Amino acid sequence: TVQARQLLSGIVQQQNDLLRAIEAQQHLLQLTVWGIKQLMEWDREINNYTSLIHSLIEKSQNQQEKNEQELLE
Amino acid sequence: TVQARQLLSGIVQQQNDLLRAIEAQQHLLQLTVWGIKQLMEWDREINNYTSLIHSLIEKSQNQQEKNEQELLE
Amino acid sequence: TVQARQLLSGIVQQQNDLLRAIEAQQHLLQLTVWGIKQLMEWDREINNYTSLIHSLIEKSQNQQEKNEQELLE
Repeated sequence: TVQARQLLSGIVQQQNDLLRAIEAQQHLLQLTVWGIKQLMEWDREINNYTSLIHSLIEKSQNQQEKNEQELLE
Repeated sequence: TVQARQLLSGIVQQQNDLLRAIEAQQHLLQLTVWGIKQLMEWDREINNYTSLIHSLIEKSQNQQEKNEQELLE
Repeated sequence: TVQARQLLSGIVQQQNDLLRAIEAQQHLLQLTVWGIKQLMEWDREINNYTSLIHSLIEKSQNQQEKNEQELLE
C-alpha cells in the first residue's frame, strides 16, 4: 500500500497544483478585464461567468480538502 | 474498498470540478478577446490556441466520462 | 488490478489533459495581455501572476511526470 498511497498522494497533490494554477489564471483574467475596462451585455456575461468560476473554485477547494483528508485515512 | 472507492470518487469529482472551471475561464477568455477585438498574426495565434484549447476540453470531457464509468464498475 | 490500473491511468491521463488545457489558456492570456498592451501597478500585478502561474505549471508538469512513473510501477 505504501507505493499505492504514493501515487494517489501525487494525484491529490497534482490536483492542488492544477487548482492553484486555475486560481492564478483567474487573478490574471481579472486584470485583463480591468485593463480592457479602462478603455452593453458584455459586462453582464463577464459577471455571470466570473461568479460561476469563483463558485467552481470554491467547490474544488472544498473537494481538495476532503480528498486530502480521506487520503490521510 | 468502500473508503477506497470514496477517495477515487472525490478525485474523479475534483477533476470534473477543475474541467468546468477551465471551461468557465474559456467563456471568459473569449469575452476578453471580443472586448479587445472591439477596439496581423495576433488574430492567427488566437485562433490556433482557441482551437487547441477547445480540442483539449473535448478530450478531457470524454476522458471524464470514461473515468466515471470505470469507477462505476 | 488490471481494471484497477485502468481507472488510475485515465485519472493520470485526465490530469495531463487538464494541464495542457491550462497551458493553452496561458498562451491565450498572454496574447490578450499583448493585445491590451498595444493600446501603473497593473503591469506589476501582471508579472507577479504570470511568474506565479509559470511556476505552478512547471511544478505540475514535474508532478505529472512522477505520477506517470509511479503508475508504470
